[PDB]
Amino acid sequence: EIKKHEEKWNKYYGVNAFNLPKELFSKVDEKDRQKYPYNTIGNVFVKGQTSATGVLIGKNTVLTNRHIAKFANGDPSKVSFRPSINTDDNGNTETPYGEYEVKEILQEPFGAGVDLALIRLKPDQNGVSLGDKISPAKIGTSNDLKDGDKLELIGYPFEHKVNQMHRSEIELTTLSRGLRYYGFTVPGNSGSGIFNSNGELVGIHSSKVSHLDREHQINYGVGIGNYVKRIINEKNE
Repeated sequence: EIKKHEEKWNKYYGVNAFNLPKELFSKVDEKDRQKYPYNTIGNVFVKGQTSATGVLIGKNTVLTNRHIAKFANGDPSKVSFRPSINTDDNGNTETPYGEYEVKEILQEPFGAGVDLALIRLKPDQNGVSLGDKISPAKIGTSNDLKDGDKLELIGYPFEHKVNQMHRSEIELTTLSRGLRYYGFTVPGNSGSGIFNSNGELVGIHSSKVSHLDREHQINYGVGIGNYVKRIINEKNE
């Protein structure tokens, strides 16, 4: 089953990412970016440090990874959130909702071993919160997910294309030890929203981790389980 896993992993990584089939990995087009849930997805930008993903989950609250937030060193001035940013192939960058400053970083409110962080945004210069312009993501649960389930991962695969929202179909596997799945991702996908067919946020992509043996790997995310949901409800704003 290492050979089974190698074959399956190799469907996403055995070819160059531009040659992946569109059902596994595709750019979100302009029309789709304006619709839910794509419009909840933004670029978490720590200038000079990292460029990754976050999900708008509250009126002023973005959910991302702890490992992304940590690049800011507890300094909100170092982090911006660029919802639905798009840089085209010819260098034109659009930020239809503007760029949002960060008022507070909650680096590890779920625990240091849970790779999630909350970024609290300032309103815009007119006092408009991002969540007034965009309905935050509907928060679901990971409790009903099962091995083999198909989900959509949405985020900013920086290392593939800069500031271009993409969707990746993921396939859950071996959930006994967290949210694990096959799918194409790059480091910039850290913080990508994982959505079910009903558009509910059920997880956040984190990173790749060892799988089956020490020489193989799989994608890992943080599911919106009972604990994560409790903290979100406590801290969201």
